[PDB]
Amino acid sequence: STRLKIVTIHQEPFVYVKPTMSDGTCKEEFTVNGDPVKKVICTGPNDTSPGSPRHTVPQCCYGFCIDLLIKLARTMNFTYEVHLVADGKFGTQERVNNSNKKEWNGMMGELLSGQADMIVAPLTINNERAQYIEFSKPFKYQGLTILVKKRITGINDPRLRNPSDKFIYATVKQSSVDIYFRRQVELSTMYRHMEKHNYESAAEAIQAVRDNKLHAFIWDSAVLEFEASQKCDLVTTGELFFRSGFGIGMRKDSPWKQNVSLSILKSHENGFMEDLDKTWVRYQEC
Amino acid sequence: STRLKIVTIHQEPFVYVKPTMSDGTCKEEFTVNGDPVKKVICTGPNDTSPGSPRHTVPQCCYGFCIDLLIKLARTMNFTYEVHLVADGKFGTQERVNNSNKKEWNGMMGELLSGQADMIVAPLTINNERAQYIEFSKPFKYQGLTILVKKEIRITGINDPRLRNPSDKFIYATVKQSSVDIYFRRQVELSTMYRHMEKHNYESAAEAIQAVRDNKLHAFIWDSAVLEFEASQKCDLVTTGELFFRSGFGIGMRKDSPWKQNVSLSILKSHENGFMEDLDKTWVRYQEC
Amino acid sequence: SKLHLRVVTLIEHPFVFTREVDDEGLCPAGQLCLDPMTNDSSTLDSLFSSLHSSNDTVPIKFKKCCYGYCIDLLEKIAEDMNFDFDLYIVGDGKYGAWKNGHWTGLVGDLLRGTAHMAVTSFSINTARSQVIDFTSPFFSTSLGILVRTRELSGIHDPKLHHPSQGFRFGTVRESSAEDYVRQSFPEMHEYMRRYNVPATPDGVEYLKNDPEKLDAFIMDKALLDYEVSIDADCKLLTVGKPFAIEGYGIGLPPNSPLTANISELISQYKSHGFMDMLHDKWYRVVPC
Amino acid sequence: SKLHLRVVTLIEHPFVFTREVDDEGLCPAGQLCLDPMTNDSSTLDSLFSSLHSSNDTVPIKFKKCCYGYCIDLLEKIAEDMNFDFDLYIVGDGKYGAWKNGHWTGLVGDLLRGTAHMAVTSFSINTARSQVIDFTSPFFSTSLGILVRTRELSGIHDPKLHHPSQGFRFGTVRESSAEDYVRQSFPEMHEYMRRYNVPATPDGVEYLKNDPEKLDAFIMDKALLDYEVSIDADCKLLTVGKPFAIEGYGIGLPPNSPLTANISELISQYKSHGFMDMLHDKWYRVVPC
Repeated sequence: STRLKIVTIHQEPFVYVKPTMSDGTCKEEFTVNGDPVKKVICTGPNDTSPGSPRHTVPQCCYGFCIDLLIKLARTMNFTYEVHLVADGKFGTQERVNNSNKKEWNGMMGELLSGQADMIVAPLTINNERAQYIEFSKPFKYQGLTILVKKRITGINDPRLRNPSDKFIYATVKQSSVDIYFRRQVELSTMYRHMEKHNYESAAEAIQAVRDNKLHAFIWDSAVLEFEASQKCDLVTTGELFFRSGFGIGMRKDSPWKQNVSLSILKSHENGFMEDLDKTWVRYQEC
Repeated sequence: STRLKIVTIHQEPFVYVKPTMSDGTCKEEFTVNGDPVKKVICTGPNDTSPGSPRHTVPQCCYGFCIDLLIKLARTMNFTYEVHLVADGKFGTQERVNNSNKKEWNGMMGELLSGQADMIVAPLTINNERAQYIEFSKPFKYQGLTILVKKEIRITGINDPRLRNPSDKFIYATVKQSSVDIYFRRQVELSTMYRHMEKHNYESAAEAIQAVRDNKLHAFIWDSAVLEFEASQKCDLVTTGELFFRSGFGIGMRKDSPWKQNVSLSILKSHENGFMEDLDKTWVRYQEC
Repeated sequence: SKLHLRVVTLIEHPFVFTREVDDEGLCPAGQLCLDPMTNDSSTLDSLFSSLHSSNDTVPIKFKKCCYGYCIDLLEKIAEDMNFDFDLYIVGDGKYGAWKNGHWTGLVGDLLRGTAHMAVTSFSINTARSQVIDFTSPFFSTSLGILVRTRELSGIHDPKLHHPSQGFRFGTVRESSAEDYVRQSFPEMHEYMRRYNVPATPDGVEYLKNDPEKLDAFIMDKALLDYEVSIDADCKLLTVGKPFAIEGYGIGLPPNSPLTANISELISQYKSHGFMDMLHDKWYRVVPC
Repeated sequence: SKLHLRVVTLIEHPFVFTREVDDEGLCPAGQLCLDPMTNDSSTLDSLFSSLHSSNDTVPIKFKKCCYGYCIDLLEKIAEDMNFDFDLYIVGDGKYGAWKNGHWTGLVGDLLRGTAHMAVTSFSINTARSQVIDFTSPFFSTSLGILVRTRELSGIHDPKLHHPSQGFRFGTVRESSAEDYVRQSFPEMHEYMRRYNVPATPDGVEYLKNDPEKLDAFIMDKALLDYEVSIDADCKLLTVGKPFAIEGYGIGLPPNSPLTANISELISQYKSHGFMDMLHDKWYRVVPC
């Protein structure tokens, strides 16, 4: 009740983590149409490198998802203290195999353990991944499109099905797309190749694609589209597959459930979601 | 027991229609390997197109259906006679100036008036005909495509070129047939049916001659007939996607005493290998 | 004496037109229709009561002349079934879909017991069929794409899938051309949501105005095919292949007793001679 | 206490192989296999009695070595489940299909109680599942097209559907491909039954014929990819998107017991990585 501790992640355009100044406050960033942009103070590690033990001083968080969190707080009368993920991996069903037990990681593990539970982040909607936690109604849909360097038909293409040495394609490590590529027994020949290359976050894949590497890249639709929008050097190709939608998460029968879905459905109508999509997505250079 | 009297229609390469020579004896032909062929005597409307009913001296008939019927009659020891349809249409439904029944014509009219026992011909077995009369299980499968002059290109039925009713691309199909009834019942586009009605041909052979000359630019008929009559004459090439897969059957009366053995014989021949014997003999490749 | 009904229609060419009323007021070759721009049934009731009285005080702006294909067909049903009717236009005129729990427009006015009939271009589908009653279809439709002068592969074209390069387009708001897209294809719903049009003439004018604001378009095949073939330059066209075919119909309340006869009457005119007549009388003008 | 059960297996590459036995008569990582091309069970009984007899058994022609995927898979399963096994290369080598009543090949042998264990690249079909029972699949694969080098999209292209005067196909005589093709469209069933091959490890030399016989070898993807890899000259490759996704599975007698234990063992082995180990042990990648 009352105080809720929430977990987020770093990926454009959902939550930037730009550091603050020495005093502690966050500088006033400006939006397109003459308004202040809401931002919160979010604590977390200082990435794998640098720092003392990855317990750095707070940073600033502001983007799409944070607006939804603030709207939920306004419509629910509750207070929050947002903190970042310890590792950064989205979280997939993993086996330690030292005790023949299945254990999660990242957001999923930090939700099931119980030290933080609102997961306000664009996770995924998945059949078996959400089989013992309760999702909510999606606030945005997407597909699994593929980005390439400045063409590929899709998942049915003999370059994708068999490389030899110079058409390597990878995805982010330990995430949702890995679950669906592993589960399909029909499509399981490529996954072994994908075990060779897999990056920790999206920025590494960006730098690989830009710097004459990673001939292909598979990720969510919205992130890829915004990526190809702002960065005018890579363009997407290939028709969509795995049509699904993002969503907020809660532990099994947490005592909010219903009101979250009601607020999501109400804000799906009127002008809230459209305003958010207009002000935080696209506005492209083409 | 009873002398079943048959009724067929002129349709190559399933049945051939050749005139009687001199006194009446049928000309003795031969195959490539020297195997003799068998023909039968047919008393139909020889004179001309369905106008005057002049001299009807019988001619010789043979082909694909005739061999199947010879095999059928060789078993269960029943003798037969064959004669062509007076009208020459594939048994559709039509009305009159005093329309109160909307009965049939051609083969369906001839068989529903109680003077025909068997219809050995390549007729599609659709739902309505199966309702009014009972068929047997099919002995050949088909899917209707189209052909064009050999450019000296179209893909399917949904191609935008063929949809809109134009004036420089006149096409049609032989009237009073399975194609016409199936396109009429199906809604899809009534303008398509209206454009077809303008130049519906009278026979299944004159249309091919016309499309070979220059007149019409698309013939919509069954698979095997078009394929054979195209590959046999090196002037026409078919292009399509084989929509509406169906079959050809044999339609006796409403549960005649002969119905139970027809299916048994047809499956015995289908599985034994007689179908290969007939198909390889009467359907081959010559141009390519 | 005769049944008295109230019927609600829309304004969509060429199914229904709108011609200015005459000075004296007779609506030659047509009926008189009213549009007070409101969804309140009570107002409508008092307005109709005032109109058919000994002293009517109604605004001139409310009276328009209504005539067309759909209206002529309604006139025949009126002749055959012997009932008199009043005609009025939807309060807002946006067909009908789900919004804030309750329905809207044509469907909402049917459900809220304001008019006994809904006769107009009315695409029937699963969402509306389970709440109200529909008759037999009298048309077969499709969905097409309209593009101005100076090329798509259909619906799976990569140009309208990946919104990296700035494209355009969007169906008319709150119709069946977007309910199918929203329900069976949800990812490209917000992109169409930012670029939508209130009324189809407004959208086709947006496409035909410099600078290009909303390239491409999605709507019913018949309306687009009529709209392209009235311009003089004849530069617009239709691209793609048919998809998501539903068929039209006449709106009816929640299974009122008269739901049965009207269906068989429409079946009768569709069968005998009326649909062809009536269709050829309005789809005119030469293509350029 | 010790249960003895027989095993039926074909000769299909990767999944199965063969080798001429040594003079002494041993096979490392493999068991001796007989060659009884007879369907009757009594001869098999006396042959196995001679196999376990003190007196000398049938000469070398009824003996061979073996090694492969399912061979070692079944070796470990039998080691876990405490039983031995014996193998022989059926009598027909024709998988199984419905023909003249009783089935053929593996299905006919199993329904006839000649064996209790069927391990091969056995496909999954619903029609076969009606009579015989299946376990949890331990693999999944699709169908492809083999063509000599120097753009067949698959089955939905006009190049293959209608006969373009000189295009030929062919699969195994009665494999799972034949049944799927027959249930989908029988005209192509007849077309390939004109030129269908009796077994897979023959079609490849047709492609070495400067092919006038065969130009397509629609079959399972695993053997197709292996034959691609073994192609040192690299004059061939698989084309077309996958269709008819299928799965494999160990065959069992109808309503036979102990299937739950085998399915659970297969699931546990797949989870623990035995399947991956054997996959990388046998299925090899070669750049071509």
